Amino acid sequence: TTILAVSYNGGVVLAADSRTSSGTYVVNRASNKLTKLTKKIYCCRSGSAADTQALAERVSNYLGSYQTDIGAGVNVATAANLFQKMCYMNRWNISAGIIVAGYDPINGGSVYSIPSGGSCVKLDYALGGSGSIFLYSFFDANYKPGMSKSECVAFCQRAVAHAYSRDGSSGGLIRTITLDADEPEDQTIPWNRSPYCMEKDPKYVTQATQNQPFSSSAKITGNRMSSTG
Amino acid sequence: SGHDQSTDVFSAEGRVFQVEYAGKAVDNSSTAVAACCKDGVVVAVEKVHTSRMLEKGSNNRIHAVDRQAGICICGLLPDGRAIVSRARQEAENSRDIFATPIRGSVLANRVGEFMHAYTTHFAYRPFGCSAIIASYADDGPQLFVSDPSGTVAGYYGVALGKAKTVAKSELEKLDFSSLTCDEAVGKLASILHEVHDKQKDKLYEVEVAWVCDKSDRKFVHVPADMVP
Repeated sequence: TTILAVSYNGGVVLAADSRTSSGTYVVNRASNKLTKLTKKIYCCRSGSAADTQALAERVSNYLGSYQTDIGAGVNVATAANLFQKMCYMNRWNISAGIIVAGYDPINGGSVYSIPSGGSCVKLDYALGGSGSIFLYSFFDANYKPGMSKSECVAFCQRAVAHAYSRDGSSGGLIRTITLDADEPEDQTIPWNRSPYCMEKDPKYVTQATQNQPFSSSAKITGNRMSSTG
Repeated sequence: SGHDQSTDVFSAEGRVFQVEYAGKAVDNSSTAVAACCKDGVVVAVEKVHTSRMLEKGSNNRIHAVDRQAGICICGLLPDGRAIVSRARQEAENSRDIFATPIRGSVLANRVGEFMHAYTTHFAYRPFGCSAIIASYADDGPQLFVSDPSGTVAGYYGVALGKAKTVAKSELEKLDFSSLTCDEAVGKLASILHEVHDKQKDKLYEVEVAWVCDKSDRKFVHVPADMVP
């Protein structure tokens, strides 16, 4: 699993791979890991699909009840603090690594990493799931806060790709979603048109010189590709 | 005769008598007055002291519920404190669970549903007091009155107690669009001095409290210099 929210000025972008593996076999190829809690408050879901789905629905329900009775919008804080309590109460039973991101009119674009333990850390940008670990360096280098909505999406896609290209667990479609003052813009980059992949990168075209013919010279040439040669 | 013994019982006319009765306990109690401004909100309450020997801040009728919201009870004080103790439990559930200061609009409705639950079942009796919830959360400055029935209603200006009638005439003379939280303290306190019977209740003081841009939208007793 690879997930990440980043905040731009107005709002946030979540981005995710779309692969749920039972280890080494890909059970689903096109999972939505971005899960609507309210209109403008999406959570990303890393770890056991079961447990994040059961928590996403349990919270999306309380935010619904809340949103009705207060007769106003939900603050993203509220979504993250509900999600912290439920991730924390059960922290031993479940295996859930959440990112609550969203927009409320008060604070604007808020992102909360709720990792395993049930910590809850308001940030500029959060990385979750197996394929997080690849991005951390990639962010430290190429991330540059104060991006436009357009760039933050184009970036997150680029990022989720760099991760799912190295991680086995992660792969498939790169679902994003931008949550700001305007109406939520989801888009689903299919793998065939992903911004980065090792297969199409010219770095990795030229094969490693492993096979190598029976020669009369220590001079490495290329691989042996014909039995005639 | 049986139509009025419990709250679980409508009369033939269709009204709960035990709730109207608890409502009579509010209208024989010490007069409270409040005023919602643009700046914030002010609650004054006359405390009628029985004995000359009471301390200053004895039978405190005004209680902080959260940072931004305080109740001012008018009616049976002890009952009112059970309301406050609840309102608090709700206001802190809002901070614990939902990570936000309770909205004033909610806190009033949460307190109404509490005071109402005691007008339904036979076991309970209705609450003897009105509560005046004064919040200043993200919904702006808000003033609300939960009466024994559980009937919330938002007010600009409000009067409760035995002077309610005359104290409401004097609240109508004010312009609520204009007045600040600093004027209001003086005028509400001026009202409670004017309406209070001098021959019946010799020993009394005027506990005032506000929440406004002055006090950092924090609900507190005003200092004893602003009161007159």
